[PDB]
Amino acid sequence: TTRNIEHAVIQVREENKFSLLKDVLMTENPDSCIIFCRTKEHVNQLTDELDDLGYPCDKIHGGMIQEDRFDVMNEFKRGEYRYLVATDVAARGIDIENISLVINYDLPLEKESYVHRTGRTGRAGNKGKAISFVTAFEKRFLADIEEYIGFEIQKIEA
Repeated sequence: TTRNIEHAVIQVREENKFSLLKDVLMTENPDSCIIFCRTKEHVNQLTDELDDLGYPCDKIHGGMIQEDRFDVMNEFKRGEYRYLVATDVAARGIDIENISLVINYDLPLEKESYVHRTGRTGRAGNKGKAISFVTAFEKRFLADIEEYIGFEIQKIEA
C-alpha cells in the first residue's frame, strides 16, 4: 500500500531551533504531531519552554516509568493534546492510528531511526509530513539517512 509522506530538511543553528519549531507549528498547524529529541534532557527542556508559552503538550522519555509512558500515549491517542515531545522510546511499539507531522528536532544519528520515527505517519490514505532540523555539523548523518531511504530530501527555508 502507498505511503504518503512529504519529507523536508531545514538547515538551522542549534540555538535557533526553538524559534524555528514555533514557526513550523504555526505554519503547519497539525492536528497531531510528535517532536523527537535525542536525549531526555532535550525533551524536558523543550517541554518546559512549550509549557511556558501555553502550548498544550506532553512528553515521553526513558526516565519515566512504564505506566506513565503508557498513560501519556493514551491521552495523545484520545487527542487531549496536539504535540508530543519524545525520545525514540516513544516510537518503539508505537501503534497510534495516525500522526500527521513528525518533526526531528534533533536529527537521528542512526539511520534506521529516521524510518522508525515515521512509522505511524502517511499510512492508509493519510497525508503525512516529516520535517528534520539539521545543523552544519550533521551533514554526514543526513547523507547516511538519504542513502538508506533511497532518495535525497528536499531542503526548504522557514
